[PDB]
Amino acid sequence: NPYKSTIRPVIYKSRLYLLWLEQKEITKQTYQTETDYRYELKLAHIRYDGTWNTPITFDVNKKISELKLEKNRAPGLYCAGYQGEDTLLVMF
Amino acid sequence: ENANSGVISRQFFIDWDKYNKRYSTWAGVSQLVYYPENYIDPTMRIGQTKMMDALLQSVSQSQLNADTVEDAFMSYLTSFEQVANLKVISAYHDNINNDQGLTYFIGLSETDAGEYYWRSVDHSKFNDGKFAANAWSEWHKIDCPINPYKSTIRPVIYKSRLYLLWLEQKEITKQTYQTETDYRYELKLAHIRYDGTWNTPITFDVNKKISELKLEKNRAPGLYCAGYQGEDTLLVMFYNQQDTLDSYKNASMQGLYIFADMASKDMCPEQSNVYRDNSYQQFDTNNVRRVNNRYAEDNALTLHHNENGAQYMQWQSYRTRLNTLFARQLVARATTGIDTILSMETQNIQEPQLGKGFYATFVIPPYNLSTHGDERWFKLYIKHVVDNNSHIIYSGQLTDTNINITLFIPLDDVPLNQDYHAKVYMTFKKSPSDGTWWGPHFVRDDKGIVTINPKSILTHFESVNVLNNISSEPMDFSGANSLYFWELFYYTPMLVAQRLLHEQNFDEANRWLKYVWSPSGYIVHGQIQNYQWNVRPLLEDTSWNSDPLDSVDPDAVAQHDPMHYKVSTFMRTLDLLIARGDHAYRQLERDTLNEAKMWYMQALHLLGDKPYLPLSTTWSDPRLDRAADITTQNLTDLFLPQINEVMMNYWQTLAQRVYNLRHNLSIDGQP
Amino acid sequence: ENANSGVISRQFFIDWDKYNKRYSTWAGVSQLVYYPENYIDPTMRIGQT
Amino acid sequence: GYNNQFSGRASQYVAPGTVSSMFSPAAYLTELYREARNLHASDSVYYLDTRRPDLKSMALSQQNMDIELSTLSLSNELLLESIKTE
Amino acid sequence: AVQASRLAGAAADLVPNIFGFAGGGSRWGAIAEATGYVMEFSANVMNTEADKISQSETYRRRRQEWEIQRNNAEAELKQIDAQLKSLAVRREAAVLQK
Amino acid sequence: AVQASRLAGAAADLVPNIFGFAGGGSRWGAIAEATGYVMEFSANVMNTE
Repeated sequence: NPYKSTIRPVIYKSRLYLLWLEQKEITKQTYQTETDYRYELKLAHIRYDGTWNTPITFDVNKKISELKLEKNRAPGLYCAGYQGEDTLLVMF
Repeated sequence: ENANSGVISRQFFIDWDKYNKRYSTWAGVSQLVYYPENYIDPTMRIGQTKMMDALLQSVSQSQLNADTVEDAFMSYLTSFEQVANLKVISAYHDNINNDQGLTYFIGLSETDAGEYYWRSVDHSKFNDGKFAANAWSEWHKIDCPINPYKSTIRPVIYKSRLYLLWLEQKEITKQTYQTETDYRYELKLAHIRYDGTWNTPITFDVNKKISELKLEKNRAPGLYCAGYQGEDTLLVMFYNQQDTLDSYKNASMQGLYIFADMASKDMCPEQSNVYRDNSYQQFDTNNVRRVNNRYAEDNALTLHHNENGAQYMQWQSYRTRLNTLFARQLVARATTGIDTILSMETQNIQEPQLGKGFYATFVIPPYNLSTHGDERWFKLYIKHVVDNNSHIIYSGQLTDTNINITLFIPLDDVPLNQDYHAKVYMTFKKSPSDGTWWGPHFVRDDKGIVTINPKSILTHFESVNVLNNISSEPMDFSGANSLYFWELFYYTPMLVAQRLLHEQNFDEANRWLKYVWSPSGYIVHGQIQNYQWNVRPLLEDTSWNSDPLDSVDPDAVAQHDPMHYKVSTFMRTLDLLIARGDHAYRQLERDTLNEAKMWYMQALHLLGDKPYLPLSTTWSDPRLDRAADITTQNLTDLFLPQINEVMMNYWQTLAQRVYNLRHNLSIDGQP
Repeated sequence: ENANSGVISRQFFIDWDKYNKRYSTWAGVSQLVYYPENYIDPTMRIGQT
Repeated sequence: GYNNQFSGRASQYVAPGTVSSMFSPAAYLTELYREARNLHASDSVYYLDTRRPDLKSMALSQQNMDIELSTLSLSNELLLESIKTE
Repeated sequence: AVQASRLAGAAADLVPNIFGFAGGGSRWGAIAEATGYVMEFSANVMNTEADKISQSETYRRRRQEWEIQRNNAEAELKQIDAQLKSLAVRREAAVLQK
Repeated sequence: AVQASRLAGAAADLVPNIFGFAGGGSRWGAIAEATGYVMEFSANVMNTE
C-alpha cells in the first residue's frame, strides 16, 4: 500500500527484497484540530517457495521530516545493495 | 514356592516378557543392536522433526516427477531456514546447581508478529567439555499469543512444569483539557499442558510495582523470575537496571508472590531484601544477560550476543554455540538449485567464531609405551591464570599414528597474568601429573596475535601450531543444530530415493540416491573430486568405535557410529540395481535381457568377492556347564559373530539370477 | 586401476548414467533433439504459464 | 568391494545358522541357563540341577542341533535312565 | 502464505487508529484471532492433504485388482489352447476309426 | 488449542480501548462470539474424526 507508488525492489545476498514507503494520516491538537502525516518504510523479502515474508516496519519519520518535502511530493528514495558488506543502503 | 528375589531383580528378568521369553524375539533384538542397517527404514524414525513429517506426507503419492519432488524439497528447505534463523532471548536453568538439571531457552523468529519457540538442553548428558548431540531438543512452537514489551519474556519452572512470564505494555491517555499520554503494564503468566498446548495467559496487575520503579524512558524493567525450592510459590521480582552487581546489593527490589492456583500477594520489603541479597548475582546487568537458577537459601550460566552474530552460552572456560548462521549464508547456494545445496562445498560453509579466543592445532605423538603406558587414554586440560582447577577440553585414545586436533581455546576478557594468558597441558596414563612449564603457554599482544611462550616445554607434544589467520570454523554436525543438519544432508535424500523406488521412477531415484554417495565419483567445475561420499560425517568417520552403543533403537546406535549409515546407503544402492535388473528382465525380448545382464553384472562387481567361511573352527562342542561359566566371568567370549544374513542373501539372489540369464530360463526359473 | 581423469571429464561421460549407457535412451535422446514434433505434447510443457 | 570397505568389525565371522554363532539357539540356551540356574537355592527340591541333572551335562554340538529325533523317545530315555539309576 | 498474511495483519492492527481527543482504538485481541484463524485453517488443509493421499492409494489398489483380472484372463486363454490340442488328437482318432 | 485461543482473545477484548474524552469501545458480545466459534468448530472436528 505505497505512497505515490514509491516502491523499489532491491537485491540483497542474491535474494529479492522490496522497500516501499507507506504513509498514514494522524491528527494534532492546536484546541483547534489539525492534521499531519507519518511515514513508515517497510521491507519484505521472498522465500524459496515463492511466498513473501511479512513486511517489517522501520521508523523513518525523523529522516523524512529532515527532508523539507513539497506538499504531496514523494521523497526521492534510493535503494542499493552494497558489494562485499551485507548491508542494504537505503538513502532518502 | 519362593524364587530368590535378588535374581529376579536382574535386568534379564525385567526384559523377560518383552524380549527374552521367545527365541525369535531375542534373536531379533540382538541383531537389531548389532546390525542396525537391517532395521533402519528411512520412512519412519523416532524423534523425527516436524518438518520431515511435513515432507514425508507431502511427497507420499502415486506419481512422482522431477518438478513435484523439487518443489517438495524447496518447501522443506523453507521450513528449515525459518527454524534456523531464530535467535535466543532468554534462558532458565532448572536446577539449583549448574552440574545437573535442564536449561530452557526461548527464541524469537525474525517476524513482526513474532513467533516464539522454546528449546531445552540437558546438562547431565554433557561431559568431556562437549554436549552430546542427543542432549539437545528440537524447537517447539508456542501456540499462545505473546506480545511482550522489548522482548521481556522469561521462562520459569514451577512444580516441574514450564511457565512463561512476560510483561505486556499498553498505551493509555490522560486529561491535563490538554490531552496527554502514559503507559500501563500487565504481567501475564501462561503454562504448558500435558499435550503440549498452552493455557490461556492470566493477567496480573503490576502498575503500582512498576510505577515504584522510576524507569528511564523506553527502558525495560529488570524482571527476575525464579521458582522457590520447597514452597510452591513463584518468586517474581522487579528490579531497576544497573551496570554492576555491586549496585544490585541495595537495589529497591519490587516483587510479588504467585501461588499454584495463580493467586498472588505482594512482597514485604523485608522479604524482598533477603531474596535480593541471596539472588542478586542472577540479575541481568545492562551489558550481559544471565540465566536464573531455582531459588536457594561459580558464575551463573550466561548468554552473550557477539557482534559477529554468534550467540554462545558461557559458564566456565566452556562455550557453546546456540544459533547457526548457516541458513543465512545458504541463499547464494540455493539460487542455483538442489544440485548445489547438497554439494560438499556447501557443507564446508564457515561458521563465525564464538567469543574472543584463538585457534590452535595440536599433533598427538604416536603410541609409545615407554612415554605412554598400557592404558591408551589421554586428556587435554586447559588452565587459566585465574588459577581455578583445570578443565578437560578433549579426551581420546592414543593412536600409533599422530592425531591432529584443532581446538578453539577460550581467552578471558581480562589478562589476569602478564606473562601468559592460558596454559594447556597433556595428561596420559604414564604421566598423569602436570608440570609447571610442561605444556604450551599462550600469550596475546595488543594487536591480537597469539604466540607460544618459549619458556614452555613441548616435548610430549608432537607439534603445536597457532592458526592466527583463521577466525572461523567448519559447520558443526555435533553442535546444537546437529539434528537439523543430519535431517537435511543425509535423511532427506535417502527418504526421497526410497519413495521414488516404490513408484518405479528409477532414473530419478538414481540421481537422488547419487547425491549422498556415488561410486563413479563427483565432478565439480569440470574437475573430478577425490572424495567418494558427499556427507562430511560419513567421510570423516572411517572406522567403527572400539564399542557400540547398547540401545534397542537402531537409529540412535547408528548415530553413535555413522559407519553404519554407510552400509545402509550401500545396501540401498544394491536394492536399486537389483530392482532395475528385475524390471528389465520382465520383458523377455532378446535386447532387453542383455540390459538385465549388464545391470546384474554392475551390482556384482560392486559387491565383489563372496567371502569364504571355514566350515569348522576352534569351537569344541563344550559342556553347557562350561559355557555358562566361561560366559559369566563378569557371549562373545565363546561364540563368534555371524556375517550379515541379508548381505549373504544379496549374493545368493544375484548368483541365482545370473544363473538363469546364462541358462535361458525366466525369472521364476521356468524354461 | 586408473582411468584418465581428462577423458572422464568429457560431457559424454557426465551424461553417461542419464542417457548414453543404454542404447534405447541414447536413440530416444538423439531423435528428441533431431525430431521435436514426435515428442511435443500440447497438454504438458515446461515453462507453462 | 564390500570387504575392503566394510570389513574389520570382527576378526572371524561364521556362517548363518551354525552352532558357533552368537545368535544360534545354542547361544540362547547358554545365555538363558546362566540366569536360570540360580532362581532357587541348592537345597530346595525345585533346584534345576536336581530336577534335570542331564541338562547340566548337555553337550552343545551341531549334532544336537541338526538331528530331529522324536521327543517321546527322549522322554522314555530320561525316565528309563532315572529308574535304572535309582 | 495464509499464515504469513494473518500474522502480518495482526501485527499491523495493534497500532492505534483514532487520534486527537480520543485515542486508542487498537483491538487487543488481534493476535489471538490470527492464531485462531491459522490454527482452524490448518485442520482444513490436513483434510485436503489426507484426501489426496487416500485418492492415490485408491488408484493403486484398483490397478492391482486389474492385475488379478488380467492374469485370470491370460490363464483361461492359455488353457483353451491345450483344450484345442486334445481335440485335435480326438479328431485324428475319429478319422482313424473311419 | 483453538478453544484456548478463542477464550483468550475474548477475555482480552472486554477491556476498553479508547480513552480520554471518549471511553469504552469494548465489544460486549465477544464472549458469545467466542462460544459460537468454538461450538461451530466442534462440528467440523467431529466430522473429520
